[PDB]
Amino acid sequence: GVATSFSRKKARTFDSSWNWAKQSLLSLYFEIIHGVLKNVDREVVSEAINIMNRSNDALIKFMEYHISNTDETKGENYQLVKTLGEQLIENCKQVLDVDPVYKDVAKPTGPKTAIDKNGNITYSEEPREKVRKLSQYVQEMALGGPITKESALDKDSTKEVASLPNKSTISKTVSST
Amino acid sequence: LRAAQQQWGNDFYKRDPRIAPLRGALATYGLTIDDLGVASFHGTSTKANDKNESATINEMMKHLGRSEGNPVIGVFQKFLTGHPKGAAGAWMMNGALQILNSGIIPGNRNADNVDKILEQFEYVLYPSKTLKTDGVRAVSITSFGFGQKGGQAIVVHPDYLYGAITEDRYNEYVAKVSAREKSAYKFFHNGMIYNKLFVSKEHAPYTDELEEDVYLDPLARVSKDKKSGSLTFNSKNIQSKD
Amino acid sequence: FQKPWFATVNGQARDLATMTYEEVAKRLVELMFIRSTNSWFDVTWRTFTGDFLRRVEERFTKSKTLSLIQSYSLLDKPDEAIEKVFNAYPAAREQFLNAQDIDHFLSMCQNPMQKPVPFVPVLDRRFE
Amino acid sequence: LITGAGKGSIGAEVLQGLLQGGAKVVVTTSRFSKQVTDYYQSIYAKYGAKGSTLIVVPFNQGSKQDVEALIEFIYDTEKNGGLGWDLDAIIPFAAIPEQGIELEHIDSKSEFAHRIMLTNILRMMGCVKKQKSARGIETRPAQVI
Amino acid sequence: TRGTGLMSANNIIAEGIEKMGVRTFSQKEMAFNLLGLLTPEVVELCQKSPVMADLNGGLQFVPELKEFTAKLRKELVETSEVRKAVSIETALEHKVVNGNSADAAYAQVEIQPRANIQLDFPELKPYKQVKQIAPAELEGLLDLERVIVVTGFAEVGPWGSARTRWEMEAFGEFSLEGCVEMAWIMGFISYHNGNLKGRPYTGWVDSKTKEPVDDKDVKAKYETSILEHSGIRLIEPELFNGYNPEKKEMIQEVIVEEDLEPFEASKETAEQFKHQHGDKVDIFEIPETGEYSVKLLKGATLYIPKALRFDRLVAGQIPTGWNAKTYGISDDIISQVDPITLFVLVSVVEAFIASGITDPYEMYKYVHVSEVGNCSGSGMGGVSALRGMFKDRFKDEPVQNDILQESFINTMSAWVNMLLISSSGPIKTPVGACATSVESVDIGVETILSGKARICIVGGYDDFQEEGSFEFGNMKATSNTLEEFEHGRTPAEMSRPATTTRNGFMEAQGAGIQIIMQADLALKMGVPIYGIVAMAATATDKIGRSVPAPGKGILTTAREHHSSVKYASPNLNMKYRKRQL
Repeated sequence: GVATSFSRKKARTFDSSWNWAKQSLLSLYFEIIHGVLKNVDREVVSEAINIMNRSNDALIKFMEYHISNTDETKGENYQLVKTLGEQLIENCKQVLDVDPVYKDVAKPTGPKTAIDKNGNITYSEEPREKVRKLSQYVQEMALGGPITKESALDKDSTKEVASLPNKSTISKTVSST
Repeated sequence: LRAAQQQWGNDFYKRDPRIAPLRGALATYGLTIDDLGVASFHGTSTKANDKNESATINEMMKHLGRSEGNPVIGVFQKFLTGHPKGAAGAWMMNGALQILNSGIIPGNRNADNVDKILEQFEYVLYPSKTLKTDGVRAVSITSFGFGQKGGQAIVVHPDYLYGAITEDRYNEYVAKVSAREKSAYKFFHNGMIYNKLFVSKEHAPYTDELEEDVYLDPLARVSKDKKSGSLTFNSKNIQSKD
Repeated sequence: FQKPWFATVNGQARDLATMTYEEVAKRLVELMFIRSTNSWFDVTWRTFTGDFLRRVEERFTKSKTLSLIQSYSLLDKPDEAIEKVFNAYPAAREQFLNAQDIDHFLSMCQNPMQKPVPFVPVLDRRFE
Repeated sequence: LITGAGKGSIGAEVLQGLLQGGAKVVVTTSRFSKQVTDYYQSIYAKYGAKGSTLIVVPFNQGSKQDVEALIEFIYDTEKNGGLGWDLDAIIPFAAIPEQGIELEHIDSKSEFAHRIMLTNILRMMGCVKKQKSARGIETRPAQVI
Repeated sequence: TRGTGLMSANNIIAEGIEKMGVRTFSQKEMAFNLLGLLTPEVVELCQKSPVMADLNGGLQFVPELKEFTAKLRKELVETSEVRKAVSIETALEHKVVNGNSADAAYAQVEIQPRANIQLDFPELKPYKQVKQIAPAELEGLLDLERVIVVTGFAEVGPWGSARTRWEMEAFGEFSLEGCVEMAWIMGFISYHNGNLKGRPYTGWVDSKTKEPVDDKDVKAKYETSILEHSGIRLIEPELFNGYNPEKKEMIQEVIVEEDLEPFEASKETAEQFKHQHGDKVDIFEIPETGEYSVKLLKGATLYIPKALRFDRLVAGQIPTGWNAKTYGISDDIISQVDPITLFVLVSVVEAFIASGITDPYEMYKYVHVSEVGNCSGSGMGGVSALRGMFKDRFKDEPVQNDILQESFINTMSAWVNMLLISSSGPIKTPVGACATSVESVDIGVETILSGKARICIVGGYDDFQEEGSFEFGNMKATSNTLEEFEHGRTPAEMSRPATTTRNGFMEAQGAGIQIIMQADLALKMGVPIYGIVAMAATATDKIGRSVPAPGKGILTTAREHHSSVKYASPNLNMKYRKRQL
């Protein structure tokens, strides 16, 4: 067990985000044009975050070209990606010189055990009915339960992308609830 | 006519010092410099070569005023094959052709972390995964050898040729291909399962009596021999007035 | 002669290698099925044509799929069965027979447990 | 720093977040191999945000020499083949599973496990304390989760 | 926490626990909880006193959790087993009532894929579609005898042929068609047709075991073998005449200090030793046999084989089991020529195939025999021959008398002509080391533009061999494999262009061949057209003293005068040109 594994010469560095940005835009841009990704998928909003977090001038120029040279006549996909591009350029221009933010936008899931008529047991991660966002996940965690007492996502991602940089002011805290 | 087509369609830039031999060769088929989508790099994976290549291509694109934020997509084939010295370009060319007639730009899967120095080169993108584009229009193959050998070659998508011909001639061609493609496919599978793709010729198409006769007649062709079933020069189709 | 040269399409002499999969299947139904009685002359000939269609499907399928010809009884309406198989695999209308599918066809032609085929499929040693 | 961030683990999702948040992260792997470096490159190329660095190093928490060598590697100046970093957080999730081993069955494996999940944690904390006290770093304490 | 799926951390009973109004967490949720603890507010908090975060999700409030989880699991298990023991009874009752004939109609026929390896010709669009991409002015503008199109390409290399190489370069894995072809290339399967175990059979078999293989299985059975023996990998000594970079044979000069045990040598061999050593050797006939005795004396000169350890243990090598005989090349050729000349012949035949031309003579239906050139070339030529004339002649091993011919760089071009093409076209073999294959395409174009040839076969080829790899590792041009092992790099990840840690190039072997033609000719012959060659150029760099130092010569292919760029030239306008035509 106690054999020495570590050595300095085996350290792998990764610090070339400036390059991976442009690939990550270009992949998204072609995923949308081929229709691997749709306007309803959360995966689009994720990629936007992961692109905005990597924004610089060089990226904004690379978007400005690849979007302004897209011919929306060539199909519904090309109008979709051209609308989402313009949004994404505006978002990256705002958050240029802002700090990069860990924001999850995935679908919170709950366990689901199904026994069929034959008796085969299947597990699945079904989207929770009540909680659909991390913002609602927090509120659920706040309220606890009866036992703990003592004595635009999924419909229009393009809109949800627009609302990423706009720091939403918490009117009243979830602590108070 | 041909010389007239040459002077305007083909070789309009061979004297003009305001047109770069790269710009011209793309402009011939009504492509701007912004249409060179992919650059196939030598990319040996040596300290010196990879930085000097990237600097070169970045300076070509920057001089020819390729639009900001429109970098060529570098493809480094040699991560997979290794560098076979003299055959290196001829692999890259094959790769370029495959890229053109697929729209797929492969990704350097060993590009763990692109060297920080290469950031200074705006016009060069170093992808680490295959990208299925909506089409490439032109590919730049660049090599650098020992002894200051330095090459480049552009390769333009074949569909910009068919522009140049009429509907009738196109249609004749498409027919003739679809027929050859089928014959070739046949000959390929036959060859592969009976180990006879390669068939060394035992004879020249001409007999040693006709050798000189065939060399000296510029319009001498081969015609299907009825007995042997091969292609051979007949003595009636050499210095033939017809 | 009573056994025509199989690889004919529209009275033009060809070979097995220069015929498409469609053109083979049609020529099987042309020679081995009867129009007047609207029934396969033999039973083993129906089987031989099915075994050729399931070979086609094998050659042009991309993954493990369920054969359109589940039972050879469906061939009792042959032109529909052809249309249905070459609509699933429209590539086989234009591609010529693979050299493997020529060798499998000629190995089926010399099946001992079937009525001989009514055609000469090749000129070689076994032409006699 | 974060140990026990293998694929399909809590660590991995923590790492994702950190990179996405611009953190400079030194992740460790027990089973260093092509497949693992290729995965971590994929992660960083997806998520890794501007001014985020990811260092993947092979590392057997169950060895005392490896712990000391790692912490020396993080703190050594770049000129001495280190990183010359001052850790802000340490997340030692490294573990090995034990199952069906009640009191009477405690043997080699259980003692080794204990050495990864306790003793060597205390050694890392130690080594971090010794490198931070060596360079008189007093106002940049390393949060241990 | 809910790790992966089903079994892991009892995910199946997780929903059960949630019923009691406790929360179980996905990894992403529990990761969000932990990252909360690095937010400024908790950090500055943790700096004052220790912080005990509880992310338990209220599970601490369930009494006797152990037996309560065990209970839930027991109810899922006993409900799954009861519904299995009822479904198996109902199945049996069906099978007894309906026998094996009503329950035989439920069994469908599965089709299993065959490999249908396509030649991958370029797809031609309908005329309306191809008319839209080019400017409308182009029609009748170009001299289609001055437009060089690529009509056919192939290669032979670490990943097999162009086809397979592409699949590996694009999709990181083989299809069915790839796996088959790679198998067939590497010999893992031959094709049988006739009697097998008496019974008639048609299709692939294993080559070793003569066992029937089906196409669906060829991936499962030989993927690992194929991936392990293909590409960049450890040098195999079989493929290079027992060359082992671990034990690289040298010799070493010693002065003999004490007489040697006299030994047997034929008259000629003895007299050869006598002419070499002079006084330092004593020869004596042995009357009985007529065979001579040789004795080395003090002060003589002897060569002791040693053995060195070279540190370049990895190289991109043609797949183990590649064999010219497979493609149909005869043994009388394979014996006679350098292995490089096999890679070239197989590249040329396979490039013609890809071009649609099966019988090269077909090309002389449309052109004169003086019009099909071979502008291909090599950087280093037949290095197996050179080793066979410089080392294996010096060591009086039996080498063919015509080794010199085989060594010459142009010979591979010649051997194509002699076996396949039988042209009388221009024959220009360029030597440009790494750039050769591009210098070739440059020559080819110019040869066709000049009018001397209507078709040229361009490309490069180089073999890899002991003496090359050793001299590349001395210059420090190649990667040092012991440095890469210290860095944990497996072979497969030692060629890493544009990366930070690149230190040296992986050396490989094989050929690439293209067929270039005039567009007009190509259209007339009806050969596929994989692209136009818009431009090819070479360029030397500048005055220096480091031959391997790459320069910025090629930059000259973008020279243009920008002093008068105020009003765009009418020459760059396609309507203008078309009008003037």
